[PDB]
Amino acid sequence: DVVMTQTPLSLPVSLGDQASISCRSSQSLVHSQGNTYLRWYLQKPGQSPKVLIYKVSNRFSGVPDRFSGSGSGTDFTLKISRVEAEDLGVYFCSQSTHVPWTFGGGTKLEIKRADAAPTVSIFPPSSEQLTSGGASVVCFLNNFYPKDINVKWKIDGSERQNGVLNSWTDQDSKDSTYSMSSTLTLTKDEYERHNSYTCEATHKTSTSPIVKSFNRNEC
Amino acid sequence: EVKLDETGGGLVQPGRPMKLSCVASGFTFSDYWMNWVRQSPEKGLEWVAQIRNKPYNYETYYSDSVKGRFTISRDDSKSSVYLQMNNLRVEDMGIYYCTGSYYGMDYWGQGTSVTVSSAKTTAPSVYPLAPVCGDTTGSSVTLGCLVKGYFPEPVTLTWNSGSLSSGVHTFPAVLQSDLYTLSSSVTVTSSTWPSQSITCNVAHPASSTKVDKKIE
Ligand SMILES: O=C(O)c1ccccc1-c1c2ccc(=O)cc-2oc2cc(O)ccc12
Repeated sequence: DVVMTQTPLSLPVSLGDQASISCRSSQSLVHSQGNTYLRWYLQKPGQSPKVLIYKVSNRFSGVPDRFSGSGSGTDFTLKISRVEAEDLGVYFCSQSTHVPWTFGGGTKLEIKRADAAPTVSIFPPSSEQLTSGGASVVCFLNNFYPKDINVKWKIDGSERQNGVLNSWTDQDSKDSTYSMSSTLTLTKDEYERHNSYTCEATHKTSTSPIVKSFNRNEC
Repeated sequence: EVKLDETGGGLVQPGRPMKLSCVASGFTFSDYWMNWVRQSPEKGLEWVAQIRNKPYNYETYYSDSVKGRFTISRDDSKSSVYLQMNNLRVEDMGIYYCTGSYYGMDYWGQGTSVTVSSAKTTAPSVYPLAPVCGDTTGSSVTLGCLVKGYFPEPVTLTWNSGSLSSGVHTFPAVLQSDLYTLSSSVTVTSSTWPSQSITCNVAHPASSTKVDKKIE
C-alpha cells in the first residue's frame, strides 16, 4: 500500500479565508498512461464522500470554482481560495495509481472561533441504577474550543478504571463549540466500595487540570 | 446523471455471511471498473474489492483486509455488482460503499450500513441525572439523561418541562461491548426553571419501548 498522508488533520479557518490541505505519498502516483492517479474527496455529514478533483488537475462537474488541485508526483495540494461554509467537511486525498488504492486520514474543515473552556459537570449513580446492581457516574465538559481535551477518572484519589464510555459531538450551527460526555460504569459492589469520585480533564485553555468531584459519603 | 446503489445490509452475527448488492444505472456498467470501499463509523475510508471488465478479463483483486474471505463480482445491464462477506468478522463493520470508475473519475454510493454482533434486540435502561454535587447547578443547571444497554441503534431522546430556551447537547451513541449507550443534557436556568420542571423522554421504535425519566 502507498502511505498517503495529509497535513493538517484539522483546519480552523473562517468563511472568507482560504486553505491549502496537504496530501503527500509513498512514491509518485505517476502511472504510465493516464498517469497521475490521485483524487480529492469532500465528505459532509451522514453523507457519501463526493470527489472534487481527479488526476490532480481535473476538477469534476459542479465542483465549485473556489476549488483547485496542485501537485506533482509525490506531492499534492488542494486549495479553497475562500471557504463558504458549504465547504465544511472532511477532505481526503485518494490514489488510484498504486493498488491497493488509498484514502488519507482526511483533514477536517472547521470554523475557527474563540468561545471556550468546558463546563465540567458531574453526576452520581441513580437510585434505580444502584437498585439495578449497576453504577455509572457521569461527567460532561460542555461547550469547549479548541476541540482537544482529555478526560480522566479518579477513585479514592488514585484510580484509572477501564469502564469509560467517551462520546463526543462537533458543532456545526451557532457557537462553533464541541462537547464531551464521559461515563464510568462499575458494579453496585465497587460503587459502595469507594466514596471519592473524580473527573479530571486537561485542556488548551487549561494550564492546570480541570476537575470535578463528589463523595459517596459527601458532595 | 449517474447512480450507484448499495442494496441490502444490516445485522449479522460474528461469523459467516451477508452478500451485498450494488447497482449502477447511468453508464455502460459493462465497460467500467467497479468496487467496494468502507469506513466503519469510528473508521476511515479503506478499500475493499475491485473487479474490471471485458478488456481486462474482469480482473478481480480483493484487499488483504478481506482478500480470500470477501468477494466482489458483477452482472452487466441494470448492472449489479456484489460483495460477499460470507465470513463477517465484526471489525468489518461500517458503511460499505459501491463505486464506479472510468478514465480518471468516479462516483460513489450513498452506501449500505453493516453492523455485526451476537447481541440481541434488547432495550435500554434509562436514568435521570440530576444536578447533584455541582455549582453551575445553582446559577445554570445542567441535567443529563443516561440511556443504556439498549440495542439496536435507533433510540430517540427528547426533552421537556421547566419552560424555555435551553442548551441540549445529546451525544452520538456508542457501542459498549455488545449494546449501545447514550446521554443527553440541558443547561437550563438556576431554580427559575428548576422550580418549574423538566422531563427526559426516550423511546425505541427498534422494538421494546419508549420510557420517560423525570428530573426529581
Ligand atoms: O485511466 C484509464 O485509462 C481508465 C479508463 C477507464 C477505466 C479505468 C481506467 C483506469 C486504469 C486503466 C488502466 C490501468 O493500468 C490503470 C488504471 O487505473 C485507473 C485508476 C482509476 O482510479 C480510474 C481508472 C483507471
